[PDB]
Amino acid sequence: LPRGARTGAVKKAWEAYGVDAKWKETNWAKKQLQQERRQSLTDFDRFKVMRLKKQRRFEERKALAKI
Amino acid sequence: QKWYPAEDEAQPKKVRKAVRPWTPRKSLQPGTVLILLAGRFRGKRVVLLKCLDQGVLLVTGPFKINGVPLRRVNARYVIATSVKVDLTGVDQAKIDEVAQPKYFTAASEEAFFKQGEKPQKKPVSSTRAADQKAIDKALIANIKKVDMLASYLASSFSLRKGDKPHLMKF
Amino acid sequence: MGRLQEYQVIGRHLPTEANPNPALYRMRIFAPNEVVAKSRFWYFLRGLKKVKKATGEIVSVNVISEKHPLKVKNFGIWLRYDSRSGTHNMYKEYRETSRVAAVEAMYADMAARHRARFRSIHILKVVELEKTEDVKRPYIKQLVAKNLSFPLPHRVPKISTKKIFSAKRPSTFS
Amino acid sequence: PSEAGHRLYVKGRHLSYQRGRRNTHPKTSLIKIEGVDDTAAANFYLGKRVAYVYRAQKEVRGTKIRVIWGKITRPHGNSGVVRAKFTHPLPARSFGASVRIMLYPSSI
Amino acid sequence: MSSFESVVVIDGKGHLLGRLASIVAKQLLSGQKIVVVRCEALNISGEFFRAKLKYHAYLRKMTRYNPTRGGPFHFRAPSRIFYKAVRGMIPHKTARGAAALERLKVFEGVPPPYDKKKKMVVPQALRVLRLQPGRKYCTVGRLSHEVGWKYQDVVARLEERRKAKGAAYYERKKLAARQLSEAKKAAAAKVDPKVSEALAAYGY
RNA sequence: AACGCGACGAUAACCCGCACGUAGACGUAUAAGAAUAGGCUCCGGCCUCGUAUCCUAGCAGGCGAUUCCUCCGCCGG
Repeated sequence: LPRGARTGAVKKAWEAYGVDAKWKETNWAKKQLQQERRQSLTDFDRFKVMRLKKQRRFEERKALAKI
Repeated sequence: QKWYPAEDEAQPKKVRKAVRPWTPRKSLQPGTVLILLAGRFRGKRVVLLKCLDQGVLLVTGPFKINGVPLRRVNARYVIATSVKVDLTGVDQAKIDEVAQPKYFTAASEEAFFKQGEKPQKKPVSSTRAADQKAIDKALIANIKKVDMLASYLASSFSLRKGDKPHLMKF
Repeated sequence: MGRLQEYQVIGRHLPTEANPNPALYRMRIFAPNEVVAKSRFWYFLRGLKKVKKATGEIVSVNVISEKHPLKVKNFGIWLRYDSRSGTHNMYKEYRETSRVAAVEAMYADMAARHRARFRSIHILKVVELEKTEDVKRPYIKQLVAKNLSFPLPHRVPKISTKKIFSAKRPSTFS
Repeated sequence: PSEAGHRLYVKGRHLSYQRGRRNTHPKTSLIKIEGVDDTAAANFYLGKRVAYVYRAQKEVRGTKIRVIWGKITRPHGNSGVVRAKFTHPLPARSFGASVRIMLYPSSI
Repeated sequence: MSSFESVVVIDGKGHLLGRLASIVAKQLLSGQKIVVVRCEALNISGEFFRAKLKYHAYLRKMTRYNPTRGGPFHFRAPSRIFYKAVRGMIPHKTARGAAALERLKVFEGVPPPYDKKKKMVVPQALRVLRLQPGRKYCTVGRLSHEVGWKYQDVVARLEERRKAKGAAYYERKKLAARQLSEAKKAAAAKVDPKVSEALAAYGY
């Protein structure tokens, strides 16, 4: 990136390097995506979360007793 | 009337306050799952059948899922949720019949001798029991179609650690 | 002072039958709003010339905006400030994107470093160093230098002031 | 067994009355709701029913629990404290006591 | 974020004396139970001789007739130095103030019922988040030892034994995290992937 | 310390009559240490962030199944 590059040069560098793609792969955006899915959970959706975590942990408890 | 007015009790001024209908909130659509906040059915997850006049809502459980019968509740005493169960197949004519306000509103030896005694709890009417069954039979069939909706309506809402209602969405 | 603006104030003496069509003076004034820009115009003008508010009128007031408030310019401000001894000249330099940001940083600098108030500072000339190698202060030349790149050691996290207690100890590496 | 709670209220504490330095007005009471930090979060709790439950050492209605009911009227400060009005002003000894904020009346 | 807890225990290590005291005193008057742990590891800003000057000026103030009654009782322990700072921020002459001081508990070191609990920290009084890097600071434990505290070696020996028990606990905690990750990967093969697809979308 | 604390020795089980059942619980769940011009770790990697992690469905939580070896509690050793 040159110093003092205007909006045209920075836009062409963003598209060439594809920094929208590598931002999505960053651990910070995965954290930001997960926490956005927190707040979108409705009351019914939070109940299915409780039910499926119960179903998931039944296997994880079983495997831990095996280990 | 019959009596000439015996005292200086004056008739009131003509009051210009006209009764205009109550517009409910946009969330209060028929089929919306509600959360009861007060009463003996506090914390129960019910469904809304029809929005009635002056801020009250007609509500059923259904009775075979959680245990709340055909009841009226106040709109302000209810949290409305985003989940809506299909009303297809539910008799609208029976809903209009139970929406009538009289459906829920309504000296001797025996009179003296039950004084001070707790009156026995009245067993349920056969008309109300049959009216419940004619409504919930299509509701429950629609409820069974969507996964985990029946267990969701059987369960009770509760607040846990860190649950902030000013950010939670229903 | 706050969101300062820069105003062009045109004023003149009131016209007279003996002296029609007067001299029509002009000054550039850094003021928060219009009513102090007019007040600071008549303050300076009565200091230089005989013309005063009762015998004069304001011809025009127009705000002036930056040509390019999105480019970074090095600014040199010559100022004259009054202390308990007398009047002294300074040439200070600051790095901003606008002329009102130049004098905003000037008043904060002179107040912090020399305890100077607004009524003691006289903004003599504000110039934009159009070409580099005319920067003559060591702190600004330090920022102008080639392929400049610095880290940010000991960045304190922004923890909310109403979160009184926290479980994990904070880190200062971000 | 359910092994669940029955909490349909939001916890809060009774901080003090409304006051300057040397002038206190007990008709209005300052409440710190658990979780609210701003005026924007406090705005959700305006016009909500507020209860202060306590004990008696004498059964009056078959129970030893007496309740004073009120409502949250307006926010207070920048830190999320609300100020509430009760039918009878809260004692003074309850500075720091638990206060229940109900979720009704509701506009959700 | 404005949480309400039964008893909150604060690790005093790396904490400024007065800035922790003003937070604790505001919490105590709000109705929160406070337990302060490792008061000898608290920090005071400035240099050490300034703190040594200030306590010797405090040690200069005594009542004439008899120091048993009415005299300023000079406490040489780190916990009571912190207790003096909190008490000055409390209207202790009133009944509300004394009830708030009853909600406070201060200890030198980490006693056995409180080394099993989770010690929280106050970011508004931490030295590394508040003090400028070049500036000097002192420790209350070395202030108290050079003014009359006689239990510094006792506390240091008791803290050494707590680290050894803590180090063995962390190895077991490390092993339990091993077995949980091994079980989670193994149970994921038989975990009905319609469930895991829905949980991933929901955030979990 | 006469309104600070500890160890120890010996005590008060009967029978007759009668007076009453929270300076603030509501999931009152969560132990590394240490550094903060560094640290943690499956040795792959990870760290602004507790916006986390466990628990949370059932007449204030019934009865009987289908079905499951998971979690909780009491006694011992």
